[PDB]
Amino acid sequence: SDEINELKEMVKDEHIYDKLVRSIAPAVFGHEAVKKGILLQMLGGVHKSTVEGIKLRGDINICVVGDPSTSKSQFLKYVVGFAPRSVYTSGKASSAAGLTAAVVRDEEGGDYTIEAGALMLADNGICCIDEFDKMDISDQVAIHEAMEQQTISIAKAGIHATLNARTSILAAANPVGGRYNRKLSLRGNLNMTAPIMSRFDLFFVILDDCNEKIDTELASHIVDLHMKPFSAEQLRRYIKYARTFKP
Amino acid sequence: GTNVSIQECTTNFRNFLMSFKYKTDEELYYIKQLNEMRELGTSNLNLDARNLLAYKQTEDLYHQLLNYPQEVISIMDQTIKDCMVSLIVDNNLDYDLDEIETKFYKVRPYNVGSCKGMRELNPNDIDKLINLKGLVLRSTPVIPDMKVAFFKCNVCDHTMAVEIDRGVIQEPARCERIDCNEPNSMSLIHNRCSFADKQVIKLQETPDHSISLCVYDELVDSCRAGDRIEVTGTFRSIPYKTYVDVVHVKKVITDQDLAKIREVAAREDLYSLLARSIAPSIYELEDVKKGILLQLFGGTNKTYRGDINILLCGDPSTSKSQILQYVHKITPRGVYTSGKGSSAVGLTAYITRDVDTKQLVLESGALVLSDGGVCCIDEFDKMSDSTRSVLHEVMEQQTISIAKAGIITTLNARSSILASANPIGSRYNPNLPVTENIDLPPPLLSRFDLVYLVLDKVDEKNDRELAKHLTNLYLELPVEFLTMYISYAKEHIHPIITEAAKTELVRAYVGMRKMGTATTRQLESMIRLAEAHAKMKLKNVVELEDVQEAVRLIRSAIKDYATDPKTGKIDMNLKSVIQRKLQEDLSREIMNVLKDQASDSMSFNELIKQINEIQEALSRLQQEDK
Ligand SMILES: Nc1ncnc2c1ncn2[C@@H]1O[C@H](COP(=O)(O)OP(=O)(O)O)[C@@H](O)[C@H]1O
Ligand SMILES: Nc1ncnc2c1ncn2[C@@H]1O[C@H](COP(=O)(O)OP(=O)(O)O)[C@@H](O)[C@H]1O
Ligand SMILES: [Zn+2]
Repeated sequence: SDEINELKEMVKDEHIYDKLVRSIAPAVFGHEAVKKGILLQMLGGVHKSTVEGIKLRGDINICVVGDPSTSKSQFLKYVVGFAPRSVYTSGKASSAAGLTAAVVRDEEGGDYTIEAGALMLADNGICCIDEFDKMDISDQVAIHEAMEQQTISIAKAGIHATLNARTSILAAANPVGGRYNRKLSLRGNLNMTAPIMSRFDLFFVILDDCNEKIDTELASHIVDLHMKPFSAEQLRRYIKYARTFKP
Repeated sequence: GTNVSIQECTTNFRNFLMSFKYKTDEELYYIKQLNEMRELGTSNLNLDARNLLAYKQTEDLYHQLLNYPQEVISIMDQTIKDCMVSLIVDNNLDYDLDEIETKFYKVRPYNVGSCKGMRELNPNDIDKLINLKGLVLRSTPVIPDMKVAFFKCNVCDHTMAVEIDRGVIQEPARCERIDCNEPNSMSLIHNRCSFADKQVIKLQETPDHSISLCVYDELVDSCRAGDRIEVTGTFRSIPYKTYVDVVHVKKVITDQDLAKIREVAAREDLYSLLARSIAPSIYELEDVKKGILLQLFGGTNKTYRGDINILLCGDPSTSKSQILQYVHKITPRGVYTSGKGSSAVGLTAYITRDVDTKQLVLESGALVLSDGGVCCIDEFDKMSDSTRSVLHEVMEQQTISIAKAGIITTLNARSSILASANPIGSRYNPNLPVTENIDLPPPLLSRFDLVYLVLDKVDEKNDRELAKHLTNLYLELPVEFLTMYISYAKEHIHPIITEAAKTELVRAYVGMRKMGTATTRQLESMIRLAEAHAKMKLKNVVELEDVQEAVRLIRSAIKDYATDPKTGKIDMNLKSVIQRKLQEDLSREIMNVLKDQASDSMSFNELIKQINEIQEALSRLQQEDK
């Protein structure tokens, strides 16, 4: 009952959705839209199976783009340090085989065996990639099947299985020109092609300006980091309950 | 024979254990600790072995003990139990003795005098007590070893307890029962025995090359990768591989030096003297002296690191290689690297699995080897793009995350970076914006704390100033003090920014903000440099004077006053009518304030503070007799 009441106080309160957004990476100032977006990504939708046999994705993919001053890697660090299952990786460091699946020769026999890549690890969780625009196109392609079908298909050297890849991809990247070329439009500043853009259910571009009223507050509290609603443990307890409802 | 006498040595230590003091410093050392040891629920003592060289007879024991360390320690174990029993029940100070009496203890000297180094040892020096130092790299998993063997008679189920002596297994020939006496009936049960932990830890040893250490019992997994280590153990080579049976491991100046430090700390020309003394070969460059010096002082580390990094955007003929080559020597030992001759693997690492250890092993690259220190990256403009991508996470989290085939892990490479970069082309071109003279992307160019534009001008007057400095230097503070100062400052001072210093940062940053490339990256420099200045000052808080001077240093390093706010170009020259009017208006007001006060004159110090909230203007008035 005490566990029930503690978990209940985070559900049956009239402002909980407002409260929980302000409880995502409290060190990062501003960017109130991404705090809603990630929180929704952390509660991915209902998986459905058609009476015809087709299955429907329930997880949510999110991409974030900002200038090199806008703190975006902090969000990925928070997610990988908070999520039940999570994996952190970088754009240039990662590779196709390391992300999806590794074909490795197995012991106790002469036949191959899969090794869990980055996506297979933290399955039914959130996968995080930093500096997404730095990734090669040829190894960005390998994420495509996992982003929508939530499966990995392998046909390489005597292996033909299909593997569960129910993962919510979270990514961060920077515009093609380093800074946001504010002369142009959103259509021209991103090198991400149409297919990958369509898959991301949410897509944020956050910009910075020389507004004094904002910078004074921004400088005020980032200094407090170097000077020094619901707790971070409460959110996992709430999510372990919320993930059950199927509206 | 044995240099150790069973009764002589225990008597000699007994005198030491009850009479030792260092020279309130007069209090005896172990007269206090003996009660504390009886309080402890521990099973061993890390003996303060530096006391052995602090007392006369103990050093004589050390030389005698140099070839027989095991026997005394075994005697001390019983002595410790006897000392416990005597202090508990014989002194009647305690009564909990049952577990202590039955169990076994050990003793570990930790600060014995070091030997003549590893490679200088000799075949007779094998099995002798030694003291070494090094860096731990890799650890093997827990390997159990036999201590007790469990035998059951396969025809009558009788059980024997057999213990190994000197690494020998003795198989019973017949069952010990009176009736059952079948030969060879005794059988061994693998999982009814008793085992002890054995671990092999790899150390990169620097003699007073890498040596594979060995640990046992509670000493296993106490040493992990990257630990800074001093070794107190036994050099071993047995029929022949060189290894050390570690007995204890350590996980890690005069008052006259303190007087020497304070003299430089007190003198007013501190900053002037440091610039004058840091680089005799390099002339002037006051800010560049302040720049690299503040890199070596570093900011405070909180959990937010103080790894100040600097870019030298100077012309490609100013002595900057003459600096960073010299920096690599004067600084506490780091690594000298060139961006042209380095790669992502060369800087970070090569990581692979091991069949024996069954966990990831690392081959440290250039960047990781500088963990906690300072590294120099020449030819930064020529670094490969893949390698440059590494620095983004390095200069934001000091970590590197790798996710490739079969390997998914993150490392730590906390270090300071000193970067020098020639301008695009054969020389700097001020006719172009500064951000276009530098071949670095804005994301990478913004995260540097300090960028210095060192330009050489063809002036006959300034040529003689530099020329006569060098030409007489090659005719015919020391580095020891300088390193002693820096190590002292890093050791003690952890300044905290005051309330007054905090508020001034807001106006300083906003002023650069409204003139826009003033990202929040440069706000990191507005605290990192502030702490490093107080640390040089040895003041345990960051002063507002440190704040404003550091802001000026950033301004002077980037040359904002000589930079066009419109297109970012630089003035070549950096009597005017604006100078005239300011002097005219200043002179007009001085003539009033000097006489508006109810006196014919006043002190010029008070007059300056009255109007500045000047000497030339009043001198001209004196020339005109006003
Ligand atoms: N809203 C904010 N709250 C706290 N810190 C911030 C904020 N915005 C920027 N920062 C600071 O500025 C830096 C921005 O770096 P970041 O944009 O994460 O680099 P990268 O582009 O490599 O991810 C961060 O280290 C962060 O500490
Ligand atoms: N201000 C200076 N002080 C001392 N030596 C200088 C100075 N300017 C140039 N030099 C000399 O010019 C030569 C050029 O070396 P340096 O500028 O350090 O690297 P680079 O040759 O790549 O430009 C050096 O041998 C150095 O002794
Ligand atoms: Zn028997």
